[PDB]
Amino acid sequence: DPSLNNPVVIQATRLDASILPRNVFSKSYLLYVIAQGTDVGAIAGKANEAGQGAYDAQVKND
Amino acid sequence: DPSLNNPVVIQATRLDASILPRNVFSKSYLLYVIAQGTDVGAIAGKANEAGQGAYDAQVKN
Amino acid sequence: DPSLNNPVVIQATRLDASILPRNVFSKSYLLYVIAQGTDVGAIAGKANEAGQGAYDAQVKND
Amino acid sequence: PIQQLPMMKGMGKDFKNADYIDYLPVNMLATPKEILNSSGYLRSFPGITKRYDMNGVSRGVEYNTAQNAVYRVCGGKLYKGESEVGDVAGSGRVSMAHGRTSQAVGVNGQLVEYRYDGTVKTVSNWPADSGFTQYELGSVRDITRLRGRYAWSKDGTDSWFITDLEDESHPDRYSAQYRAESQPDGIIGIGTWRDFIVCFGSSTIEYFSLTGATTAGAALYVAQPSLMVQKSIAGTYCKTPFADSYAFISHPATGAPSVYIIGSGQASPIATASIEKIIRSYTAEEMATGVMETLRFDSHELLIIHLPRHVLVYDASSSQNGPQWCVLKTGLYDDVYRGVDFMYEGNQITCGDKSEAVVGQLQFDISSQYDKQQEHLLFTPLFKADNARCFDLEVESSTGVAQYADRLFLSATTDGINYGREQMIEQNEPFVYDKRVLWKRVGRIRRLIGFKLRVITKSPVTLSGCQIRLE
Amino acid sequence: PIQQLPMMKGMGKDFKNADYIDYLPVNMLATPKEILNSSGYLRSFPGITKRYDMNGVSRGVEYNTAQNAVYRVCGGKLYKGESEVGDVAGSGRVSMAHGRTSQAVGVNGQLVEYRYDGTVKTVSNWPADSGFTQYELGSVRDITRLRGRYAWSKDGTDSWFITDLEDESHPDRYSAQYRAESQPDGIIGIGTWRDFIVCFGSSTIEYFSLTGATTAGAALYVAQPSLMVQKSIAGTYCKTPFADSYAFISHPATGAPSVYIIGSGQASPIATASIEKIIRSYTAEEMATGVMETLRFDSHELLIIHLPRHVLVYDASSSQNGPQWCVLKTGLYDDVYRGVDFMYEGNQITCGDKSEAVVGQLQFDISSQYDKQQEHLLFTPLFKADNARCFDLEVESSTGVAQYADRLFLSATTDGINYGREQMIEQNEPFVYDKRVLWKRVGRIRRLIGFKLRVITKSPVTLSGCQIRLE
Amino acid sequence: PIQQLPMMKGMGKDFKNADYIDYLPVNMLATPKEILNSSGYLRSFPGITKRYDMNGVSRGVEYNTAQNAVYRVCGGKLYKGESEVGDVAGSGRVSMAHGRTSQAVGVNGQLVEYRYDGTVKTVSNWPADSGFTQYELGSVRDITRLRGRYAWSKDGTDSWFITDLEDESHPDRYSAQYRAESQPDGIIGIGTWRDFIVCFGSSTIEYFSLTGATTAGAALYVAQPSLMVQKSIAGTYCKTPFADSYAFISHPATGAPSVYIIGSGQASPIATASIEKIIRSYTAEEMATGVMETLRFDSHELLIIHLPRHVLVYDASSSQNGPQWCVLKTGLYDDVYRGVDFMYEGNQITCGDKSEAVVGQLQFDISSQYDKQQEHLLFTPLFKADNARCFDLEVESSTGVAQYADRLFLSATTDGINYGREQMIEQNEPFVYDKRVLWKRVGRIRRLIGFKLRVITKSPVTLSGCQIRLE
Repeated sequence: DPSLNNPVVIQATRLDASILPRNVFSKSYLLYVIAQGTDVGAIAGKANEAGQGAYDAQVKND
Repeated sequence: DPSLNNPVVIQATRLDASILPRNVFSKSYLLYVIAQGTDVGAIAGKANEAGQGAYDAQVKN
Repeated sequence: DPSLNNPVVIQATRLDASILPRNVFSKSYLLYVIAQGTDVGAIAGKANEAGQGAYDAQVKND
Repeated sequence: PIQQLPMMKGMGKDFKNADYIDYLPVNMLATPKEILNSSGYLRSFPGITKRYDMNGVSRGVEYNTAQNAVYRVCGGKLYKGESEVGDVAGSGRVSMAHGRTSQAVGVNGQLVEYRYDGTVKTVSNWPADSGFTQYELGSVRDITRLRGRYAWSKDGTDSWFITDLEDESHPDRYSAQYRAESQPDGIIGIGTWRDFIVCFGSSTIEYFSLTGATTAGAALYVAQPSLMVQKSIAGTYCKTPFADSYAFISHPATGAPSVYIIGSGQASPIATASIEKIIRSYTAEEMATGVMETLRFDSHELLIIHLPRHVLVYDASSSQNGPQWCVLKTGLYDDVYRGVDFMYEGNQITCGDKSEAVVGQLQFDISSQYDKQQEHLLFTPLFKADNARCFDLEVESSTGVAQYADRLFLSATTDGINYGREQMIEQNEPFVYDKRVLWKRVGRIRRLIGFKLRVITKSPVTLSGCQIRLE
Repeated sequence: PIQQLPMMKGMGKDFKNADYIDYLPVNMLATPKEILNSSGYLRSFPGITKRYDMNGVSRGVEYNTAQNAVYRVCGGKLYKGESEVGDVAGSGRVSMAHGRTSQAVGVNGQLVEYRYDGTVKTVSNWPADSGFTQYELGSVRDITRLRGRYAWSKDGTDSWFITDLEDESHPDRYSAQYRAESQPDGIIGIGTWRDFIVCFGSSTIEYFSLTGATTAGAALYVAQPSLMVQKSIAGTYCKTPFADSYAFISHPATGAPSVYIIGSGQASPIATASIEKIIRSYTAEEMATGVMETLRFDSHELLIIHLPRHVLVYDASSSQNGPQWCVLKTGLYDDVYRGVDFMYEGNQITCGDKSEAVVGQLQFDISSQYDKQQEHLLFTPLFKADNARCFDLEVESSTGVAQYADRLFLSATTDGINYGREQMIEQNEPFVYDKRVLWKRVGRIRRLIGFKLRVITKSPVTLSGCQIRLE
Repeated sequence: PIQQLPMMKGMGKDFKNADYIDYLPVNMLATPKEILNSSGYLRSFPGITKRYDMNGVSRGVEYNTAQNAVYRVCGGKLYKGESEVGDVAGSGRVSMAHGRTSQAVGVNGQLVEYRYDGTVKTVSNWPADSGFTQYELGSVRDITRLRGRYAWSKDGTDSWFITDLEDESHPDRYSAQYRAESQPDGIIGIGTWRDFIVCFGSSTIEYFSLTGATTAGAALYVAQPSLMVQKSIAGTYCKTPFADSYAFISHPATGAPSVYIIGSGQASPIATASIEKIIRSYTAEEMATGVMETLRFDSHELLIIHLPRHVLVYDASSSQNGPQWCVLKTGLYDDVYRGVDFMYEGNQITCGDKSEAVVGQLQFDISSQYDKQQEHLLFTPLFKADNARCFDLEVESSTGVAQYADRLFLSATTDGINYGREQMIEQNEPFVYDKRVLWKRVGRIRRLIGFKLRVITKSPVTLSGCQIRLE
């Protein structure tokens, strides 16, 4: 129950696309990499919101 | 309460071993990138299912 | 409700930084990939904990 | 001084435009295989011998993996190898997809399924009393199969559908319809690449993957923006799998049409400027009517394009120096190559005929098409040799597999457009393996010269290296 | 001028169609190792000496890791090394997989488990009264073991099953059945790579990994579309692990067959054009009857293909210049190599016999097979030397290990197809280590010449560098 | 003409098989250090001088990081440097791991912990009345330590256990047992790499990492399929850390045994064909009895393999041209090198003795082993010089650090197997630093020649560059 309170910390929010090896990765792979960074951020946000909601439901039901 | 309703959108589903610099990454890292894509999909599914369950419990409560 | 029971499995827990390329990736991206593996692990843990909490709240409410 | 003359590609001038076009070999295949003093050798395209008769011209072919047999549509009839299994309407080309339950043919805007049990079922909406979702199917343009679902594109619209899993005859119960709406482009053609449904549009190419959603009415397919390609195909059948990817002819919307290969969300051209000029020579409608396919025998990975007046073959194996393109033609004149719809079927390569109602198999022993003489041409690049006399013109040729002695016509051009007199040389002789093909006293080069080799034969032509003694 | 002549590959012309084929060494192996003036040397394939008798011809072999012994099925009997431990029906080749509990043999469409306690169990559905799920097993084609589960493929269908952990005799209680439904291709063969169950189809190759789901009825395996390969295997036993991957022969469905190596979701050909022609010469069924395996001794990593009439060996170690292929044959004529089912077993490499009911060990001391003479051939490429006389033809040979003096037949061809007179040369002598193999006054080269070395011996042949004095 | 002759590798023929094998330097080390006209120089392996006595032969060694001292087991006694701290049963080699609380030795299938307080505790199941989970420990094969837990492998089974954190004597309370069940392979050896527990099997190598789960009964370790290696180790002690990785001898299950280095989930061979033949010469059991270790002094990173009859040293520092292998031997004949279990301990490298019950330190001043003469050999590659006379044979040598004058034996071979007469040359002289080692009038080379240098001394041998005046 109390574990559902604290959110889990996240890494750097985004990839700058200037630190990527642009001479190596294909541009589709580049798009995938930035999309993966953004999607990890979004999934972290959604998981934290769901944990907050679960904690609130748990305490209200208690 | 209502923010738990809408699912979060996701990126492309997977790394289909044709955009990877397959002459650069080692075998372990080459497996790791697809493993990470599949696991990101799985974690997205689990997080959305947990959000749906939390919303249902909240409204029922 | 029963779907919230089983946690979703995880990939390899972390990047070793010895299997990554090191003449290609810059220092920032080399840090980012490791932090991304760690954050994927942490997000998996948080999502599983939130699913467990949601299941417990759901069954107690039922 | 002995100078070697390459024969893979020949320089020249276009008399209509005075532009430097690149003359291509005719019915002649380049093989990058080190032998004698040359890095590669030129071998004639395999000849065609009739296998068995059909009714009507060829309209499509595919290898039915489930049945382990080749299904091809000739005329108004559908053939499973030798045998006949169904009736097909229409007269134009058709696109076919096959599944475990049935073999499907897309004809007359309808997806016709020829089930292996003998029954014929046509794709149509679910019955009204069933209560399932109804869709405006319209007309079918192109079809494909993936994961047991027949995927087809609505004609004149960017919408495509997928059939239901339990019943392949009807579309999906709840989530059949999908749209490639990244750009307002009509889906010209549809195809399958790996586990992605590819929607070739008029301006963009999109990739769709299975979501795995189990909820009723949820979308099963979502577009993959990372793999989108900003090019597009020109005609419905201007696409084909090639080199673990898709090769296509660019639509006029994105500019002058050209041949491209899709790689990692980007299109890399493989068309020489001469090839692009040839493609541009056709009208938009004629370009749309063109069809291309892939053929792979020996080490060659050929991309064959059946344009209305030309047949172009791209050899990926022999493209080390650059894009190697060949022209395939039938007869002494410039008639279009008659073979079409090549497919490898159990030790034989079977090809339909564009004109006659027969199907023939590729025979490597001979070079004649249906027991008819064929023309083989090789052009050397124009090279500037001033006041230089060239005497010994020798080309290495493999001989001894001809039923009659061959004659090689050798001619040289000075302007680069008009060729001089042709000299007959005994190129081949039956049961002779050590014959030398050589001509002495070529002449004196005033400003520049180029050589053209012409062979008329029913036997394979193998020319290795053209060397000339300048002095 | 002294010019060195390579012997790893030989040029030539096919008399059937005048095409340039690559003559391959017979019963010889190339070693990329710098000695004297040559970057490599050619050594004869190790000879075979009989180890102990069996009943019937060889049908399979595998290294049972659990028992730390070699299990092979010869004729109608199953052998654990020297001893006999079980009875096997049928007559064709069998696919075997091994586990901690039992050793499994896939024969006659049944997965037969030979338990180490002595009892024999055959895979069948769970009893009806047990209440577990019932499946339509059909017939078993190929089997494999992973994570304590036997995985086998239904014959004629793309469905495969996995045995239960507690009772390996019966399939899994709730989630046994799985399908490779990305394409409508029958699962010709099944294999294991890393932790993935690899389902080699007739059109595509798919990878399945453990989900780890704990819920009853949930799928334990999901396909990995990322690692999918768009090629496929020609026959059931046309696959084998090779270089931390799988090597296979392409199915005719994807085009002309060729030898490929699976890498990171992509198939890279390793077959020379001549090898592809040789493979294409066979029919579909004959190729399907072919079996391939891998053998590794010394620095060589060999890929052996047992085609019905030819045996092709691909040496990955000596393939720097290009794909190095060698042909293995038994006897003076073109009979197929008798050795089959090679497996390294405790300081010895034991191989079954295709014809006789014996098993023999590879002995490096001698080159004879079951105390019989063998032919060793080396072909030099055709090179064009006009009006050039060659006198000194010397090859350095290691000697002193032969039980009798060996004779080398040296002959030269001019047209590339027909060879001239053969000259007898004493290339080996017992207990002599400084003998020189040399022939003077070879002759005069009119247009082009090629050399062929023929050795008949019971002792190893080591030819390093062929140099010739052009003058 | 002055031609330099390399001495890092020597060419020759194996008289039993007539194959070209590499003659390796004996008791010499290659150093890639530019000096004079040579890119490198050859130096003799450091000699051994006795440090202090022991009881019994050496059986194991490791650097106890917690105590900052070297623990080694000689005979039936356990030694902490000079002192004696416990009693060890058995007679064979033992694998030891150390922790903060205790130093552990794996002997007679039991994990014996020698606690620093003086008490001795043996690993065994928890008491029955405690209520904790009971396991079938069986016998212990190999042990290791990670995160305060002693990890050991059950003998003859793929199961391994970990000790409890609070009490290291007993296994973990709830989640001790784990299995490397990717393949039915017994865990031959276990080791620690970075934060992964490595389970070296008989066919596969697996990596296990801490899950961090806090629930009682939850698995603490899960396999990492991404890092799995499809090779394996031949024997229990055929593994050792090397170059931030593990080096091992391949098990016979995967083919002919060979030396490999694990890199990024793949095994890269570092064994020359000669080394692989040497390894294959031994039987499977003798191969299993082999032990390997690593030693690093100066710039050399050496991988020492103590096979029953040969001792092979792989120098990673001097492997620029290729895998550099050296043979270490003791005595005038081919006796096995007596030094074993090297470990750097505070300015000295201490090594146990295979035969005598002593421990000695490596002294770089001298090359004698326990004050006994040693043989140093250097072989030059066979080179083909026809009708060529060679006169001046000079090798640069560092001198002046010998207590007695040295004699160098120079001999030449023509067949490559048998050497001619040996000529004595004054290689070294006390307190002389400008002596030149040179021999004039070597002779006339008929076909090919090779040189072998033999030195018998108690002093270091340093040979820089072998130049010969070929004329």
